[PDB]
Amino acid sequence: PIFLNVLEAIEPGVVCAGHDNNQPDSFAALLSSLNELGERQLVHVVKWAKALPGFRNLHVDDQMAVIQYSWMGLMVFAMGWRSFTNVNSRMLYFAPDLVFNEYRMHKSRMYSQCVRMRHLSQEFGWLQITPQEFLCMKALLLFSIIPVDGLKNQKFFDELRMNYIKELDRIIACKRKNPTSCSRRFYQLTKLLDSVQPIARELHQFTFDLLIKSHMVSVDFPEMMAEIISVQVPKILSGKVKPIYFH
Ligand SMILES: C[C@](O)(COc1c(F)c(F)c(F)c(F)c1F)C(=O)Nc1ccc([N+](=O)[O-])c(C(F)(F)F)c1
Repeated sequence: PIFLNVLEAIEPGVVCAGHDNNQPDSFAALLSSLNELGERQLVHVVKWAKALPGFRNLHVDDQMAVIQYSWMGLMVFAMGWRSFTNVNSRMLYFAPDLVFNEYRMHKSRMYSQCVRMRHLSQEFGWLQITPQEFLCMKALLLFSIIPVDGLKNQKFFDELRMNYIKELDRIIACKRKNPTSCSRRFYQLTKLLDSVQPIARELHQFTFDLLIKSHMVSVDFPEMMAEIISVQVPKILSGKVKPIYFH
């Protein structure tokens, strides 16, 4: 189980937001903590991605672009799984010190997106998603959103993606003889994977609008994040960069 050994080994540890939970909730404070957390997380996502089997096959410029475009979806997926395993989807577990209840969901002005993410979180339970299916699916999300014009080396990307889809096949094929059971499983998962994109899209839009009026809402945006939102996210919202759906 070489492939799974590796994913397990590189899976990031706990990342805290540094939020002050002794202070009443406020839009500004919550979003400032979400931005800070996002920035702390990106550092880990980058290190994780670069340690993924075959990732260095990609062109240097494609590596970062791919990481920045898929960043949101990866987090959404992981956060959903964390919510599932930690609080049984009761609340959104962004971090041990940044857990959202309905009040915070409403206060953050990200209610609709939070509700979709909670539903995703419940999906891991309804579908009895295994810890290993989760790891492979999350890896697959890194190769699920590219520019319409293609990357420097599209072919190496396509190869990479194809090989990851196959590993997911393998984790499903294991302990499964009847093809009809595997085909049904593959359907549910690819179907689950597709659902992540629309959620990331909504967060992107929310994040973009917020950055534009940040100076009006007293919301602090970290250096790196701001750059990605202003340079990368617009490409996604304008359609130049799009996700790869299964269905
Ligand atoms: C509002 C923002 O701070 C924006 O930061 C991000 C951003 F600007 C991006 F372009 C991203 F791709 C991204 F993943 C961000 F978090 C945010 O969505 N933060 C955030 C922090 C943690 C998590 N998390 O732990 O999964 C999430 C998420 F993914 F929505 F749930 C968002």
